[PDB]
Amino acid sequence: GSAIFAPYRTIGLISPTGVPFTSIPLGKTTFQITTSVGRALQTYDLKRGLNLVFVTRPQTPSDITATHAWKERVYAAFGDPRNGEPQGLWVFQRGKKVAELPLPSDLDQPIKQILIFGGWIVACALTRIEVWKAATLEHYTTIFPAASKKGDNELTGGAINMPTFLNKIFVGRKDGWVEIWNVSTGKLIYTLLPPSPDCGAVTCLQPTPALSLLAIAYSGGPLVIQNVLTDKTVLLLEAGTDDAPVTSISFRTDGLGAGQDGRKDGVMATATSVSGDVTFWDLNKGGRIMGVLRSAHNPPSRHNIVRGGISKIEFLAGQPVIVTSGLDNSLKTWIFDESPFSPVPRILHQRSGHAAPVRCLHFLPSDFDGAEGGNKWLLSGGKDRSLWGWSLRRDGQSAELSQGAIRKKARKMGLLAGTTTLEDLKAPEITCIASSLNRDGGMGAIPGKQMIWDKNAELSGNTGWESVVTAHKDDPYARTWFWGRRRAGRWAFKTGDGEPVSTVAISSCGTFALVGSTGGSIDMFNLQSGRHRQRFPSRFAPGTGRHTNAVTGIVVDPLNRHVVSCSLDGKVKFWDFITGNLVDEIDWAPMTKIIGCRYHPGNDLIAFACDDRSIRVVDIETKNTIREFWGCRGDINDFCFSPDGRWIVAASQDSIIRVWDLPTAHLIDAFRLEQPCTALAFSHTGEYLAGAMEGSLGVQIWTNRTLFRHVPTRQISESMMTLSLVPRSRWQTLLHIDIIKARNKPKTFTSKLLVGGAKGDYTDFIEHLKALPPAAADLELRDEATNELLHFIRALTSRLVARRDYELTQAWMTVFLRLHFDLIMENEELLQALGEWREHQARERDRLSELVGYCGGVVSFLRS
Amino acid sequence: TVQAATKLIEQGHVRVGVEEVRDPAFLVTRNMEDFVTWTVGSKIKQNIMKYRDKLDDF
Amino acid sequence: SMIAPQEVYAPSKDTAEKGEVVTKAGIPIAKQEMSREEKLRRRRREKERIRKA
Amino acid sequence: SVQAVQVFGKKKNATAVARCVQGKGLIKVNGKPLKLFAPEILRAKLYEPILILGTDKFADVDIRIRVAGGGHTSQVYAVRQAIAKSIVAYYAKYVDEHSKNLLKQELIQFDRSLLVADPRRCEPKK
Amino acid sequence: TNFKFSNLLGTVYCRGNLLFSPDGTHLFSPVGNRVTVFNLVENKSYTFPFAHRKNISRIGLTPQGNLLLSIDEDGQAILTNVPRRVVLYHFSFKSPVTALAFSPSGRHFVVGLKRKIEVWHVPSTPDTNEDGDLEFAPFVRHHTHMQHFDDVRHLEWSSDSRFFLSASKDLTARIWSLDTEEGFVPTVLSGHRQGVVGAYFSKDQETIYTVSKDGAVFEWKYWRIVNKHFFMQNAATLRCAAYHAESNLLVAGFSNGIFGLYEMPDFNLIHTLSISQNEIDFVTINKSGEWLAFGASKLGQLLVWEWQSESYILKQQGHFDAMNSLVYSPDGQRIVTAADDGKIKVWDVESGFCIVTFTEHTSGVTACEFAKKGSVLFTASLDGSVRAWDLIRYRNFRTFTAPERLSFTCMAVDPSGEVIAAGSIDSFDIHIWSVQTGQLLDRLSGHEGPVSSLAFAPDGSVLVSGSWDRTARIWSIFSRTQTSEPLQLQSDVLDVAFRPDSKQIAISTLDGQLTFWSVSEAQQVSGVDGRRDVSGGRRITDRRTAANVAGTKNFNTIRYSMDGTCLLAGGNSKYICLYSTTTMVLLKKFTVSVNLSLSGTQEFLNSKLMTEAGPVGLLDDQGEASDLEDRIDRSLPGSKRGDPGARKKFPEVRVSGVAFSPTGNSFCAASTEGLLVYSLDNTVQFDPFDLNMEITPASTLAVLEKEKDYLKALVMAFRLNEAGLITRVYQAIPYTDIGLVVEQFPTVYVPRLLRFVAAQTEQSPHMEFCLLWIRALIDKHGPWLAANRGKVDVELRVVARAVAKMRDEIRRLADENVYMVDYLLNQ
RNA sequence: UUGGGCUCUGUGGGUGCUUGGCCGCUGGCCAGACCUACUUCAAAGCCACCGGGGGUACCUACCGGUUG
Repeated sequence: GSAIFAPYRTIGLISPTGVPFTSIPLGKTTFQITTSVGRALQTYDLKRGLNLVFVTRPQTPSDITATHAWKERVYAAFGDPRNGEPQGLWVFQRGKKVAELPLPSDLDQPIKQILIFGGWIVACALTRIEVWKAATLEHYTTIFPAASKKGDNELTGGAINMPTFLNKIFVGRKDGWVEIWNVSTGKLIYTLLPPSPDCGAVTCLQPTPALSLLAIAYSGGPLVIQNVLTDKTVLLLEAGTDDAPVTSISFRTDGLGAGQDGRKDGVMATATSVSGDVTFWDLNKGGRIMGVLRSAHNPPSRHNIVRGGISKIEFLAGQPVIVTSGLDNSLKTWIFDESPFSPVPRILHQRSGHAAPVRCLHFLPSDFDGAEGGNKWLLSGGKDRSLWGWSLRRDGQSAELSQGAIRKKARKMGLLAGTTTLEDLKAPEITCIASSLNRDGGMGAIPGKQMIWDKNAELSGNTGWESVVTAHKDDPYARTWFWGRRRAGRWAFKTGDGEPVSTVAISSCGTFALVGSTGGSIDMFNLQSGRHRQRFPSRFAPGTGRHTNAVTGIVVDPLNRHVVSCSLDGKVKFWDFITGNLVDEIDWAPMTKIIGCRYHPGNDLIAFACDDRSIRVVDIETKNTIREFWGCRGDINDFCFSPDGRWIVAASQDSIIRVWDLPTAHLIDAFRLEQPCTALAFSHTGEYLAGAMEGSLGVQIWTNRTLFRHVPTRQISESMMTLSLVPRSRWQTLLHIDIIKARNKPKTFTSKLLVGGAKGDYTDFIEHLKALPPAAADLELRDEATNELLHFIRALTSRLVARRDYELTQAWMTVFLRLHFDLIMENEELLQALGEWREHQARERDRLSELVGYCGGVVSFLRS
Repeated sequence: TVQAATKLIEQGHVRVGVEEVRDPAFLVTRNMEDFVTWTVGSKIKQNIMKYRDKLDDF
Repeated sequence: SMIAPQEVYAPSKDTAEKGEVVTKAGIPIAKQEMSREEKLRRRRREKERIRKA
Repeated sequence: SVQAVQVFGKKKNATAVARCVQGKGLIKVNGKPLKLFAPEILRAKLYEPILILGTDKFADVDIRIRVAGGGHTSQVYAVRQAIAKSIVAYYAKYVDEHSKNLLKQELIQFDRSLLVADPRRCEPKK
Repeated sequence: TNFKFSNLLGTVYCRGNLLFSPDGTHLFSPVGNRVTVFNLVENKSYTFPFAHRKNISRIGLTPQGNLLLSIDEDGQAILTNVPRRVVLYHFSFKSPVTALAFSPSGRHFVVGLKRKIEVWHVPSTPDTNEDGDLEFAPFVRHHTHMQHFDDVRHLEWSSDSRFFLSASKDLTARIWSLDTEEGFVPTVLSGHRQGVVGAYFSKDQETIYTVSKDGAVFEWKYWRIVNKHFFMQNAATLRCAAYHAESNLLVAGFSNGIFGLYEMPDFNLIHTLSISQNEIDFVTINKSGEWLAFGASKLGQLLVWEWQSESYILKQQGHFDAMNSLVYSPDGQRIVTAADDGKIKVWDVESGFCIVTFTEHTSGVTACEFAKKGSVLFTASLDGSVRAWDLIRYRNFRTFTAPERLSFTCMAVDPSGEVIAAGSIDSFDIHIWSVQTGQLLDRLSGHEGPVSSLAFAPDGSVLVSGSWDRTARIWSIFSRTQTSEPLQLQSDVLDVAFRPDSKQIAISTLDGQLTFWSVSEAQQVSGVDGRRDVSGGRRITDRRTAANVAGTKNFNTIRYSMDGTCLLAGGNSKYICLYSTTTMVLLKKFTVSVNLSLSGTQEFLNSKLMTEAGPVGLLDDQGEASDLEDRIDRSLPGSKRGDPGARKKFPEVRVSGVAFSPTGNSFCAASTEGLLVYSLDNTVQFDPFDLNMEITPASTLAVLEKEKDYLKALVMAFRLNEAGLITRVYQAIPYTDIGLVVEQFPTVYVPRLLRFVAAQTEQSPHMEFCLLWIRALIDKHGPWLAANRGKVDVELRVVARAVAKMRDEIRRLADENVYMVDYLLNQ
């Protein structure tokens, strides 16, 4: 795998898959909603918003194909054996795995229906049903349906349980048949035949709130709702289109809702995989229709990139509220109010993400120091033409930056009930985004309501203005944004040439936006007033410095001295900020086409993505190309400085992410994913990358191992008189342990100097006195060559010639001369050692005193 | 009145000395009864200079 | 928090029990050494201090 | 709902008001235009904020100055102080805050008496 | 230029449990936001990188002392890596955490919530697993049980980590497992009188000790009680107790500042003494059993106590009131700070302790300053007095005061410290004393308001007064004409700071605007309007919004840096504001506090707080307290500046004074929640100087080992600016070739080299090597340094710092040794 | 752009880092179940916020008692 980075969580993502959610009731006060990430699950509360409770770990090997949240455990099934990947049925609790489940050896089919009832866990793959006993997680049997024409054995309605029907399971085939199976003993006990034999594939089936009745739901259109022990039809409806049958069907168990005022039960809900519109049925007399939520979720649009559709309807049981989950990465929930009687609800909650891949990423800069700053706010501009400000610290505090009352214009136009559609009613898709908040004043920036994208200044200059300037796909307008207000800003800017915007920058003083056309010119728009202030050039040559083709990168020196521009057609160009004239250019004309640009302030480093698949790094004041990194086989999709200024991380077109060191100037790491990564962004701590991969509608976050452990790799792959080391607070306490003891009051080991004097090596003893605590060192330091004093003076003389601890030599010697002066003043066996010690002490002392007298007196002179 | 002055010093228009006082129980001593006036960007003070027809937006 | 030398010992009249006298230089100079002129000058100096104080 | 700024200026006794509003370039001093007030030899001192700041800063505003008191010289200093404070104040409240700071830098790098009037007290020497 | 966060300093302790390392030599002390460790056997402190949202409630540690779990109030959890000081996991218990005990086997930890007892598996870390990273939700939970009745004050494990035991707040203790034993039923330790503050095991796990709040300590056997025994105490209740089971001893700290110390197989008093006048909050006890640690939460009052050699190894305290000033010694190694507590105390930058506390003022100390010399600490206070402290003898020369009684709020001493200026609010003249005489030299005129910032020039020719007559003033004293020169300003002058070359001065004025003035020809050169740059918005008791409060939109204090390029500026707000002088641009801005038991932190304070009475953090809940001195509100109505009463819930966020370090790369904020040092971080961020394509560490070491050209390798390694490479080539070239390199070395890398060899002199064990470097550099580069002398004035003074902490630290010892041995050899 | 604008009101999310609803909680329940047991040993003391001056008959507190 990878060397530096490691998968943490894929963020920006609630419900992509056609694997439906699962509801469970917690107690009497919350329900819990479990969706599939892909190769993870997530649970959400109801009452606490749709806030995230868990996200399932470990990431399962394949993608998840089924789910069911029984009593406290969340069961998951994953893997398509027909195409490669391993299958499995893992069993989770509290977000972590607590069991597996033994699949049969004879199994080759992806597994679609997990269903727990009785004492049984029952899963339905594609043409067989494997049933485990749930009290011991132990495999019981495998039910094989009959076959007539090699299509009738297929099991597409799923399987289901009735409440009061004992050990039985009801399956819906690709023929019209629904079969009744005693799953405890395996036998096909009864089979029931469709009404209207022209309509003959069971697409969806559901129990009723009445006993012994089902809503079985055929591909030709009819909903049939039946007794299943009289085998007699109770109602027949024509709900599906032949081009668009019912795929979701869900009764309400509230006990009211029907009868044109709302006092009787019998409210049905249905939806279809072909449309994002849910249809409600009064069920009493003959079951009239009563209304339809049109574009509850997005429609599956031919020749559009968004991924609408629906996946599941569920009435939250016993309650007036109904969760529906689309395929457009959105789970929403709707409420039948009772004060008027609307047969079409309003939203109570909604959570959603990108219904399309993510095209640009940006981590928002530091809330100036700390206070949830540096890293928490991602900012993704996707291909569903909308920003999102994602949050790392909690997923429930994430939302779109709004471009207006767009669903008001979409329902107010005919554009929601089936010119353009809703994503086409938003802005274009976003090429790049540039932010600098020091003029983001919080929630209240301009505290009224302002016109969006217009094409005051006392209240601006006291409270804030727009944060994020943004360049879009094919428009000449750099549109601006308020970060703290989560809102489209009151400005949009043209370029000067009229050609669409190529690259947009904002100065880090937060006042100037600075836009760059694909035709060459550069404009500068003050964000407070929203006014054109400087053109590059103004009106070397003073007026002539103009670019040719698209300015693919521009960034400002953060002291507002120079702005550096960077076109594709040739060269990089050095502009004066306060004048607009042109100072110096670095010229790479006959070779290069710089497609992208990054900047590190405080390091003054600008990294260029030359179209030779290279990254040429230049220092903005040195103006010499400090490096280049040749490592890419596809073109550079994205590239980004690490916040330290050490690393460059480039996601290439060949689906390899690489990372080069800047001091070492070598590839530290390089690794290969499953998909080409389109977008990259670091944090401003070093803790996270994010990457948007071509195909998934979320980004994924990589933690950084070079913080949390020592990853040591540097592999260029392809595929005199010295002191001691003892603290001054260890020997100066030896010097002054007369008074440190006094202000602190309220109101073989002795043979080491002997053996070390037997040998001519005292370094074991010196290796003790360098390592004893100072009370024990003043304690332990406190005839005929078995004395300790001559061994000590000889030891410090040996250390004075060996030159290894000078401060400890003078330290031990001065405490020795203070507390052993009597026996050495009277005794005579050691005054040779004080003579020789005095001589060598006079040598090293006189030399060192000449040194520091010159240094102290002449440095302390040169200061005057 | 004391109700109007109390409301003004809980909305924070006053200062005693250099600090914007927002406590209605702030005991004022005899020489600090000279260094008490309106705070810097005060709408009340613009109403006073505006009444007196001598304001200045500078 | 220790003490200055001029607060440990400073030479003065209370510190000298002499026929000499500790001067303002800090140095004891004895009267028996002192001639007519120097005892005369110390009389006129101390009387200068009386006419000031 | 108009873009109006009132501004004063001072000297010894000459006080001058100037109202600066959203206009089209004119400066009128006591009804008569600015190039007609203050007898000829001091109109350069009238013009000093204009040809520091550039007329392009002034082509969107109207400055109306009333001057009272003082002699001729003190009325000139009161006028030019009212001009400079008028445009700094209008750019304070209506156009962006950066341009105010740039105008204050130009006027202060020339002479601070265009913005802050320093009246003379006396010196009772010690 | 690029300042990150160095140590918090100036508070040893705040609310919270404190802990030892298992080595016994590190003390883990919670300050408000953060945790400071200080290395105690070799005194050197450090604060962690993280910062909680509220005050620290608790800290736990792994037995292998590598993993630290801190808790802020309402259960806001962290766990960080102490050997590599990085922050690792975030977590949130949902209740507030009132007990926390990490397992002795490093495997589980029990947390005691407000009644809940949840035992959790400790997360495996990337230091533990082989090829492993951060997981997502790493904390898994082993059990939870809520079969208690009230709060759970304490949690104590076994020694073998199979039982743990809970000290209630109701009345009882409870003994509990981790897995089901076969002869064990989980059971309840019966009635005390008030409620148990501890319940500790022995080594032999038969008798269980339990320590209540009303003094009583019981011994239980198998399950009845073998002997209950109280002890007397007059007017106090038992509020903490720690029990070392290996050495069989129980400490017990009380409400009246006293702790008792009892050897307990049988009840037997070792010792007892009193350390505070206020209650003892937290007791921890060393793994050895030899050091006891006591935290008294009302004042600062952290102390460590050797229980057999009865002695304070530590007794430290912060400020219990707001600070008012800090400065640095001209060495740069100690910062002094004064407060409204009355004390002026002297803090060491390293080691994180106060080296002196001067208590000879009363009633709040306003100002604080040094001379050029760094010997004398001139300070000023509302007592009415300027005390001139002798800092080598730790006692004051001379306390000056005014003839009529004043209360001085501002203070400035001449650089050749023989002239004192002070200034007050009561009078509005400015008083000048003479140090080498002792009298009052003058009082000076001119101002129509209380002079509110005084500053002498670092030349010492010009005094500058800034007063509430919206004016400043050049006071030219020292010549024969004691003349003035006023500076008519726009608003009330808040501050005055000098350029370290005396040619330019900056004033803060009450608009929020800074302006810059020539001093020789008095004339404004520049100015910032910083009103929007400083707005740390919406304290509580603001019914106005965050960006409309005038009162957080002005700078109290400004300084220049030692180069003379950037200014610090700061006010009654949350942002410290770092400007420049030549281009006037805001360079950098720092959020002081992330805290939320402070007040002025969140601009846009959220509406979940505002109940139908008002802010929920404004309801006086002091009657919700079980202790009498907690319940009694002995405050005075309407007191802003220092009162003994001090309800003091949610203090605001000010900076009370910033100052630059005299050596480079550091930064001080005297804020409310401590004394923050910011430092120019240099060990992570790559930053070259003028670098080419070839220049790698393989190229520097290539011309170091293959073809040894020491000048090209030295300028090469400078030219990368990497400390490992400049250390490698520095300790690679020889002391014969030093004079060759410096004799032919480029002139424009010289002060970088002077700062480097100054740091290597003060830190590396290479005396004669580095002193040969300094000798060669000043010998060759003499006329350059003397000619410039202001461009290099910080580089010459970090060197003079190094060659005088060498001249005084070891040559007193060399002289005393050579003349001592000369005597003993003379006999 | 096949209507627009002000104002007011409501609901949901957000305005601090994401570990479940409830209980008699190492277990159980979310459709509840069982309901009334079991018992050898009352308690250790101290402390505990009324504004200033003043009165003291009766009550109360405390101190010293007095018989019966």
